[PDB]
Amino acid sequence: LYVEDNWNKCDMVAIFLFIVGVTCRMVPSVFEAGRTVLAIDFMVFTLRLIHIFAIHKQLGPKIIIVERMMKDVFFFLFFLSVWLVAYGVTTQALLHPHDGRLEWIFRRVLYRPYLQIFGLDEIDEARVLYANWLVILLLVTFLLVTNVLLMNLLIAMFSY
Amino acid sequence: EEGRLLPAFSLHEVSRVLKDFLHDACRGFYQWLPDLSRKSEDPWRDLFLWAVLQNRYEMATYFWAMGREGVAAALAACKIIKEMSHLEKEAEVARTMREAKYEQLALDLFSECYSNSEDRAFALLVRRNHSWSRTTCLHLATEADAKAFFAHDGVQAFLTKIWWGDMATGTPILRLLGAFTCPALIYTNLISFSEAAFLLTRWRKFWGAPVTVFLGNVVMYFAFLFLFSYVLLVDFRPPPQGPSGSEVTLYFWVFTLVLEEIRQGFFTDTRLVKKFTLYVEDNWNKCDMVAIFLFIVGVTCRMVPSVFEAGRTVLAIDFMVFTLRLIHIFAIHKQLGPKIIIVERMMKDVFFFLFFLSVWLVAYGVTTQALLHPHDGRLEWIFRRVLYRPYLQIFGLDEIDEARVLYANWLVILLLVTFLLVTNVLLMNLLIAMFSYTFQVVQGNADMFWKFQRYHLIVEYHGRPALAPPFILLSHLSLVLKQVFRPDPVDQKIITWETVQKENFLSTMEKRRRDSEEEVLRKTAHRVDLIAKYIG
Amino acid sequence: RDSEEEVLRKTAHRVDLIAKYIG
Repeated sequence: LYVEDNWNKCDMVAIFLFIVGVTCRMVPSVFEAGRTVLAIDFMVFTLRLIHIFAIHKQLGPKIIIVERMMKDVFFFLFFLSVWLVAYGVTTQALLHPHDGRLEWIFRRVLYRPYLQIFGLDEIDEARVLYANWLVILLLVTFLLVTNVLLMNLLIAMFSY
Repeated sequence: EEGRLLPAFSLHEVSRVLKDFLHDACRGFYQWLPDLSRKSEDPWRDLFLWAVLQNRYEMATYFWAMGREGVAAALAACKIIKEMSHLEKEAEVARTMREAKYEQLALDLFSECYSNSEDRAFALLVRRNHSWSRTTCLHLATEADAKAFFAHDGVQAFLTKIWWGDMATGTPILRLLGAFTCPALIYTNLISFSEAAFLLTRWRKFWGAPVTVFLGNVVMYFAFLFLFSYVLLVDFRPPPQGPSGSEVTLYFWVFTLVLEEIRQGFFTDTRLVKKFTLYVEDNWNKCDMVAIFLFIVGVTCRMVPSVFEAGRTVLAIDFMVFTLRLIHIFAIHKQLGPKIIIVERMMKDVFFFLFFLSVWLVAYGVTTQALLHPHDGRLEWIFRRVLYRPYLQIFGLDEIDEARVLYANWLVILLLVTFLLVTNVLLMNLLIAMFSYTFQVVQGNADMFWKFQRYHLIVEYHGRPALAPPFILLSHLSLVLKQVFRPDPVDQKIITWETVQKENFLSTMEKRRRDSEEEVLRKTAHRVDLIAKYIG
Repeated sequence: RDSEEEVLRKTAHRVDLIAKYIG
């Protein structure tokens, strides 16, 4: 019966996070990680706060519809990730064939598509030709196919 | 008149032109003429042809009615009809011919027989047709491209039963993944298995099912994409030997892949040109051909040290091609399919959209530049700026800032605003309008084309040889070595069952027509007319 | 002529005349 409801399950995860965070007091050496866990648990309680919202007449429908469409977000992970990794990795190879430290390359190649989602400092040094124009075209087609389309289909399904 | 080198034409030309319409479907017809005195082997089919050719619809309908083995006819006929559309003289005569809709008859018959004893329905669907010169119904549907027929649920039922082959069962997506992860788990009863050598047979039935080989090969190819990418990233090394070791390691398997592709494309064949057109038909095989061409031309990088850079760029292009190829696996899923089909359908408007944005950008920026400056010492820098600005504008002034610090600026503002609205707001609102139009009205076509590609991939991977790509080389060797070394009552019962079902169907349709309300009105009108007459 | 409303009206006139002739 208790396992049935999802909200009680979220409460169980929250209290588990609280318990494992309480170890921060137990361990002085790893206090930082314990604090991070406690922040995670705080975020869990924040998510738990939402359960009260749908109770209202006007708020209810919106909440239910958002939760129903909330399944497509884990799906949308696929195409954007594929296009981003394809694009950036290929451009990097053209830009350079060998990096002295993997780390900095990791930071740049991670930030760019991550940055791209939110909308070149490392890139600027490299720029100052054949590779750039194809990157432009792939950027444009990507822009259209994910942002324009997979959102138009999503609002279509949301109205449905 | 072309073959020779009371109307003159004889059955020779009839059989010739029929073989022309359908190559292997109706080739054995009328086997240079026979003695006319002899009666035909099966008249009803001949007369059905005679009618459908002359486009006498109701006649052909009845001619089918009293004809056995109906469903294959109700397909071949529609094939011939749709074929005889581009060779139509009168557009008016072409429209009614295009209004044949013979496929609906086959659909109704197959639905009827599927309703009862599907174990017989599937057997029929794969039963060879003596009447139609020993051909398979599915091949007929292909030659006819009767997509709607495939959209029948019983079709999908048969496909799904095949899709897991002998193993069948519910086959949970997760449970199957886990069972495949642990080879020991196979022997246990995690999922249902239909009815040491016994364990060998069970493992064979496990890895023989279509989904299994499909998942295995797609996973291996995807991981090979990943490893090839890594090789391109840092392992694309100078002409020392170890470097080339990475290249040969990543390239020999690619050669094995192209060998497997040729095997799938050429020996899936009457003539070599036939199989060539078969391979050229599918777009995905065309993308594979472009990919392997890119791989070959990139392999020249190893050949030329001086131009290694360009070769590396080409290899990156080929990597991107393989990335695009990876998408083909996505639409297979139920939920993913429709979205993929709709996106591909709308993917045509993107090359169109090239027009307006480009025109507005070149107009705006070039004009502003002229106002900004009348002469540039170097074209290059001007090229970089004037290219980056509208390119930059699409993605959302450093050179511009120096120029700024008045009459030209405000008109640039207004043109920027109207451009913003007309492309970004409008040509996207119209695009989402057309996208909803697709995903609703052409949603039927989307589901149809999706199930179509589903059937295609299913039957294709059925023919996937029983081996991994490495051993597939040994499989081809075994096949070449084998090459160098080298009932009726049941069928009658099934045909009779089909005939009974057809008779029941037609009787039911006529009975439904009898109780039609308009017929009731007309009959009551005739009755009241007669009654008023008898009254006076 | 074959319009369904016209059919209804004609049948109504006919049944009126028939009921009249009956009585």
